[PDB]
Amino acid sequence: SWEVGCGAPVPLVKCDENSPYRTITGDCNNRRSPALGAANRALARWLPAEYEDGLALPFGWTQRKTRNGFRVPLAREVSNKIVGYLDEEGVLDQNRSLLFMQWGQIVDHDLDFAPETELGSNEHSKTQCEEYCIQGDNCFPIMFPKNDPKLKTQGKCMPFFRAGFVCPTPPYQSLAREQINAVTSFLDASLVYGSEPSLASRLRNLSSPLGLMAVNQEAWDHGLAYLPFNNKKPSPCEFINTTARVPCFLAGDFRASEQILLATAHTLLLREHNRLARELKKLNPHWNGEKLYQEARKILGAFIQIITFRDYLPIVLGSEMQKWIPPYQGYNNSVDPRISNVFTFAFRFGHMEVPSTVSRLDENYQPWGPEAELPLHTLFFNTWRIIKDGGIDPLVRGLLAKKSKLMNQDKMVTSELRNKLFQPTHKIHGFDLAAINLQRCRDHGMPGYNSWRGFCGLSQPKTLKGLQTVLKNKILAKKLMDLYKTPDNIDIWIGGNAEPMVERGRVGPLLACLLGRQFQQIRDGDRFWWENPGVFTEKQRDSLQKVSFSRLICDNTHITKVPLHAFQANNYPHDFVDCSTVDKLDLSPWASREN
Ligand code: HEM
Ligand SMILES: *[C@@H]1O[C@H](CO)[C@@H](O[C@@H]2O[C@H](CO)[C@@H](O)[C@H](O)[C@H]2NC(C)=O)[C@H](O)[C@H]1NC(C)=O
Ligand SMILES: *[C@@H]1O[C@H](CO)[C@@H](O)[C@H](O)[C@H]1NC(C)=O
Ligand SMILES: *[C@@H]1O[C@H](CO)[C@@H](O)[C@H](O)[C@H]1NC(C)=O
Ligand SMILES: *[C@@H]1O[C@H](CO)[C@@H](O)[C@H](O)[C@H]1NC(C)=O
Ligand SMILES: *[O-]N=O
Ligand SMILES: O=N[O-]
Ligand SMILES: [Ca+2]
Repeated sequence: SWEVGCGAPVPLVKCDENSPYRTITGDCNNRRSPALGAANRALARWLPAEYEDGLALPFGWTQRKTRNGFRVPLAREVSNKIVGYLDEEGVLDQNRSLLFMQWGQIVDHDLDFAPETELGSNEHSKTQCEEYCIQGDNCFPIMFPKNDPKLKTQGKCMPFFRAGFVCPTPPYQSLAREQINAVTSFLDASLVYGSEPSLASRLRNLSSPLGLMAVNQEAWDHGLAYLPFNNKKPSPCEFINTTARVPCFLAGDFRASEQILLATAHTLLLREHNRLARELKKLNPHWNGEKLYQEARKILGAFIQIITFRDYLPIVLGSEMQKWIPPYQGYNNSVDPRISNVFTFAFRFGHMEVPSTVSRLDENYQPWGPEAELPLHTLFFNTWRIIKDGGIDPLVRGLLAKKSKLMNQDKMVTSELRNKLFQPTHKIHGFDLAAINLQRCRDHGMPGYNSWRGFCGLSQPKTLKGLQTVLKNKILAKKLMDLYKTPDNIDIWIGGNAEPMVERGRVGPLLACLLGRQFQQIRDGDRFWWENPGVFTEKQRDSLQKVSFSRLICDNTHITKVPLHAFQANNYPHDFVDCSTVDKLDLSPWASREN
């Protein structure tokens, strides 16, 4: 018995049950519950929220309020003692390319975004948080521990603002606070096309009727398209180099320019849409723009689905894949396709896969110029290195030929993210993504590690020795007990990521369970899943079965040598074959028989 429809923010229910295409918002996918999976709704709760006061205050908020009898440790202290390391030697994943990391980020961005509240809308309250390190309302600063090096150079805290939540935004909502997912839960290329109508429209080229996405008019990549710039200010991408004055890209997702390899991946995706729109016009010149946009959008969405479920998930989940994501059996309208709050933390395992450097490689997969290799932190919000320093081709080559970082219980997150992160409006390369993650799962009222172990049918260690056995690591176990004092209090992000990885995968048991279930649900509860009877023709699906990340690159760059299995660790020229030996996507089956 509780409020059973607090859905005032955004009440669109404007459904056509005939339509053969997805809405932009995700609405109308589920017929019986048309808002399921739609953007701008609460994240699903797989377990009840756990706040210090039952309703909204994070654990950690009030000094003298314990969690199960013990103070929760500072996020930055956990970062410093557990998550950090010095030596990047030996940290690379000998069987995952850098594309493996990058595809994770892409998928993540398609599925979830819980942006900071906008209550620092015309308030020095946003600057006062930064300035004076003063907790209150949505300002929840990450305070430095006593012996932190950053205390000496950066003041008392790192700023942090609580995530947006449904119902009111300035006051509270009755029942526990529920954070918003601002993008569509469906794996639907929302990161290319947008999750809101206005953005979706702004991204389109409605000046010609070719059903194209807008492209950059100020720059081109050896005649290939770039994303439009976002001509609004202040621009983080301008801030990081005011000489170059190259703004951020405008994509279907706000976060597209956070790092140069994300921007790169967005760039491939846009080009594929345009290329598909132009093929379809040839095969159907009687098709108008809307029809061309929608049909291209639908192919791209399928492409992302296939890559993710056929190529990516099996080498994340490994032995657990088959357990959580059995072969498809059609749409089930009883499944909840909403992204869970916990999943938005579980999928941050990617953070331990980001290595300290990025390379540009030439057409011989050799170093491109004299600074071919660059530190990751110089590449946050960096578009000028694309526009003015070789286009995406050198970066796409590095994605193929360089390696992801390997999760390591002793080497968890690179200092390029731990210590050198840049965030818009904060001016310095001085933040800590690990700390942010821990603060965020308190912000989101996350149950602790054992609650999730319980949920997944796994043991719940209560002692040091129990923790040691589960983590198979005495020293890590001991550091966690010293900080958290009971495994019940371990933040899920760090707890999940601390578990040794499953056979053939890159996450442990708990994360495999949380991730696997989520991915099962977004497949099974999606009316427009690519393999659902009805969505594509049988001839179309035989065509779509052939897609590969290799063909995506071949079709949309000037690269001509590629691996067959782009997520594996590949070395040139041994594991690189010519683009010609690579299957294409035959759009023959999209010819209509109208005459
Ligand atoms: C250099 C690479 C990357 C950077 C710079 C980066 C940065 C960030 C930042 C700043 C946030 C917001 C944190 C917060 O305020 O709570 C975030 C969230 C997130 N990241 Fe990463 N990240 C990277 C790679 C990845 C990868 C590889 C994955 C997954 C495979 C991933 C998954 C996520 C997810 C799920 C979130 C939560 C999104 C949401 O629901 O709000 N990221 N990341
Ligand atoms: C800001 O961007 C400018 C211009 O893109 C950078 O300058 C160029 O740097 C290259 C090497 O990458 C030199 O070969 C050129 O001579 C420079 N050209 C110009 C326009 O001066 C500059 O290094 C960047 N600064 C920072 C701090 O990132
Ligand atoms: C490398 O990775 C793939 C996918 O996990 C696997 O099939 C292959 O056998 C692996 N090679 C070795 C020897 O680890
Ligand atoms: C839209 O398409 C027309 C015709 O191809 C092209 O000339 C124009 O530059 C495009 N506009 C944008 C901003 O993408
Ligand atoms: C659909 O999902 C529900 C709940 O997840 C499950 O109980 C039911 O068996 C499924 N229905 C079909 C047709 O498989
Ligand atoms: O211009 N915004 O990322
Ligand atoms: O991924 N950027 O917040
Ligand atoms: Ca989506």
